[PDB]
Amino acid sequence: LQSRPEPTAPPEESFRFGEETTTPSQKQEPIDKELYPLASLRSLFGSDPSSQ
Repeated sequence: LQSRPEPTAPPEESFRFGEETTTPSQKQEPIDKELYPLASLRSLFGSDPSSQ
């Protein structure tokens, strides 16, 4: 896709930063509440009528 790159060179070291935000909880999966509407956030993303 013809997008725009903000960072330069494999910048996946910042992604090893949010994993330290007490995301994973002991037992069970509590990452389907606060990281689900997200996934959903890539769903509703397909409803933006280009009307400028």
